[PDB]
Amino acid sequence: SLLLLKKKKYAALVVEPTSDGNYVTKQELKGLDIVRRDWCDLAKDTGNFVIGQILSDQSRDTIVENIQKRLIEIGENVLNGSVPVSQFEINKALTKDPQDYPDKKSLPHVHVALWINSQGGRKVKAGDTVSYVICQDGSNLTASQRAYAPEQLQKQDNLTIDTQYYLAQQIHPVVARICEPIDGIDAVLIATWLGLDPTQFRVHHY
Amino acid sequence: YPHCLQFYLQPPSENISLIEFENLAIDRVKLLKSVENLGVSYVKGTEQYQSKLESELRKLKFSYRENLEDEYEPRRRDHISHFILRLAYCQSEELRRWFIQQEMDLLRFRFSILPKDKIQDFLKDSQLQFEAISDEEKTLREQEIVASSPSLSGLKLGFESIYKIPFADALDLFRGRKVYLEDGFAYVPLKDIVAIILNEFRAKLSKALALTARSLPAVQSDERLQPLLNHLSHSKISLDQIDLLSTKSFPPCMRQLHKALRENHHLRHGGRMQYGLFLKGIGLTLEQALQFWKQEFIKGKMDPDKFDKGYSYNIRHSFGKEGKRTDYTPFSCLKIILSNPPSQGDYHGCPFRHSDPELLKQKLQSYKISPGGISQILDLVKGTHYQVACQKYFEMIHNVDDCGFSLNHPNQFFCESQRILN
Amino acid sequence: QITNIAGNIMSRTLMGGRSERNEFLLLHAFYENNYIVPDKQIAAYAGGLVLDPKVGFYDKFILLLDFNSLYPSIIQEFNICFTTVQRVEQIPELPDPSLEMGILPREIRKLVERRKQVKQLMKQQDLNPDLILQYDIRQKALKLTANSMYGCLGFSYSRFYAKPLAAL
DNA sequence: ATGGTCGTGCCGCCAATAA
Ligand SMILES: Nc1ncnc2c1ncn2[C@H]1C[C@H](O)[C@@H](COP(=O)(O)OP(=O)(O)OP(=O)(O)O)O1
Ligand code: SF4
Ligand SMILES: [Mg+2]
Ligand SMILES: [Mg+2]
Repeated sequence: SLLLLKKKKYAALVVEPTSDGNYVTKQELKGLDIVRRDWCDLAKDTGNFVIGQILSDQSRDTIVENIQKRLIEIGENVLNGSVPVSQFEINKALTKDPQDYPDKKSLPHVHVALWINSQGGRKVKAGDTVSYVICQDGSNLTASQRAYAPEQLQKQDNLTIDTQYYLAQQIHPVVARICEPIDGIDAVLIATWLGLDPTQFRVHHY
Repeated sequence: YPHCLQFYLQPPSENISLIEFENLAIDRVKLLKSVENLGVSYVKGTEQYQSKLESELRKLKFSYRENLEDEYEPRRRDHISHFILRLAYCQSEELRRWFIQQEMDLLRFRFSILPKDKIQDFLKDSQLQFEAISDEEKTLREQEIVASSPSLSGLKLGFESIYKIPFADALDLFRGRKVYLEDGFAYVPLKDIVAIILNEFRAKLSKALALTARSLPAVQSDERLQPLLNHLSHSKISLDQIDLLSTKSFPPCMRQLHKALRENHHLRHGGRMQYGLFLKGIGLTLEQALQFWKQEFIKGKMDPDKFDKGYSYNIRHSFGKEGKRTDYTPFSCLKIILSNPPSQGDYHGCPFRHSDPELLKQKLQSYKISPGGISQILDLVKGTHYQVACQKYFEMIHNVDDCGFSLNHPNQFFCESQRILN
Repeated sequence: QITNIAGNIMSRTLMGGRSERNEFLLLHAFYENNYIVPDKQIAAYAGGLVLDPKVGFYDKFILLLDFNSLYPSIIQEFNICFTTVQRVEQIPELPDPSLEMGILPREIRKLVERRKQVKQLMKQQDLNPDLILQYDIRQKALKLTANSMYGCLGFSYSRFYAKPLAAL
């Protein structure tokens, strides 16, 4: 069974024979958002669950109900706060030295890189990776200007995890892009299931 | 049964006519809007506030003081009204807080008017499990309670009753060492019980609102309820007459664009550019243009942050305040006719050209155009003579034999129309 | 093994980089055949073709056919080499088939054969789980070494820069 | 210091010509 999304983007089950005409199946991915390092582990796990459900041998009716239930559970758990902090991390690699970036203000990872260079010990250079998490500061700036280090959250008090960003820009796009070729699921339905406001994504006509 | 204040649970099961369905929603909206005015213009303790709010509650047939038995009708009215209004104000997060704040204020008012002695039964009628203490018990613990009292001045233990509550429900109080705790039971004055009642009501109200929003797509399937769920937040040169100009001076294209903006609360890019440049042409400045666009987009149930970071840049650039700082001329009618043909979901373009006669006929009809003029305009359109047809439209809607000018620009249309109208 | 294949200094191998190994390999190849090499220095062409997909979900069986060592096979097949192909964005013409094999395909054949040798050992039954991963890493490294010989033909700072060969 | 092709998320910028 194969789900082909776009160019260089497909998930599939590979048939591995064992003996006497018996064969097992192994899940493989190529190009999806689940294999990249610039997405949170939460979105990758939810997308992996959705891929596993879609490619199964069950009827098309049951998979939609299972996805709905699991998405509702994720929506409740994210606001409840039962998911550990380590699953909210986004990892990005640096190409040039942190001091050399002219657009330092608008990029989160370089903003964290200058901090970790300026106060910490080991200095991050070109080729190294930086982990950042988007949190609530209360200064009313944009999301890309509110990046903080993983150790900057458990030490200070005024910062808290921004659930809106991770629930409307991290989880929703992945599951919306995955379920595009399948019917019965749409962006507004996922928005309602996750507990978001449908007004932003598509809606419009009354 | 105490129909003068009620925690809203157990949704009803009666059936009603649709006219009453809309009337209840509009009456509840009116009352809840006036609560805003009363709470803003006055302060929470004046007699005038109480008098005005109770007079308005009397006006709209809503429940108040319990001393006159069978007001079953106001009870039913309020019970249905709250649940019918729950569906509308649960969509956007800017409306849920607005609903909760004013409903809590209304419940505070309704609580303050209970006479003195029907409060006890009510507390049991809302699943709260509270208790009172007799006079001998009050005298036994008088010194202990007055010592445990908050910064409330005086040792005089007045006639205000002292209530007995499970300790876990008084978290906001015993945390600050402001009450008396004995055998796992907290003793509170009557003044502070309002805070805990409202705080416990708020959580249940928010939970009910959330659980209704996610199971609300199933209710949109009904075609008779669409207007209600989407139009309860609907509704030299100034802002408060543009609509009138839409009927009077605008050409059919720009009138169509204004109607689209009024109805759908959104527009595509071509219509945005065209209408914005024309609206600059008539004489608006930057401040009221931003006011107009943001007011027309907030009614689309989007918060101001999205508008500010999405469309404000383009709106400002249209007037020439960013970039090369170049001020633009409104689109000439030729480019409206020939450039950027419209598609599905778009309302821009010239109606006399892009719209088929099978639609242009009723487009003229809806604008009180005479059938002879309709036939003449259709004949002109069939002959690919658009500008003279638009001129004939101007003459017919202006009741003149000849306009006296050659039309090539909608701003010229508007200026010529205003020359004679004003 | 990589240093014994390319012939460079072992210390330079551990610092990474793929241009230096190819430079020394081609230098040895050309010096062995009595040549003169260019002196040291003191997108740009059409690439692969990707077909238009048919987006959606498929329940039935799908075959996938793949070519083994495509670009080295092309080089060996059409005798693509410095000596055999004329040059000066234009695609040169294929050379005459009568001429003997050039320097480049003979050297890339050895890398292909080494990879095929490693895969045969990988085919064996009842192998230790760590040994199979070590062999996989070895064959991946050899494949990258073989496929970097084509890439070095389009590097503007390489000692053997030749755009038309990669274009062809 | 190997080549090219493909998609996803942030920003700023532009069209226009009556009277
Ligand atoms: N890292 C790379 N550098 C340069 N060229 C590459 C690279 N990866 C792939 N190519 C080019 C050259 C290859 O002939 C072609 C196809 O590569 P690929 O499908 O991965 O394997 P391959 O066709 O060489 O055979 P194999 O399946 O035996 O590994 O793409
Ligand atoms: S002729 Fe010009 S002004 Fe008249 S309706 Fe068409 S586009 Fe508008
Ligand atoms: Mg847009
Ligand atoms: Mg291959």
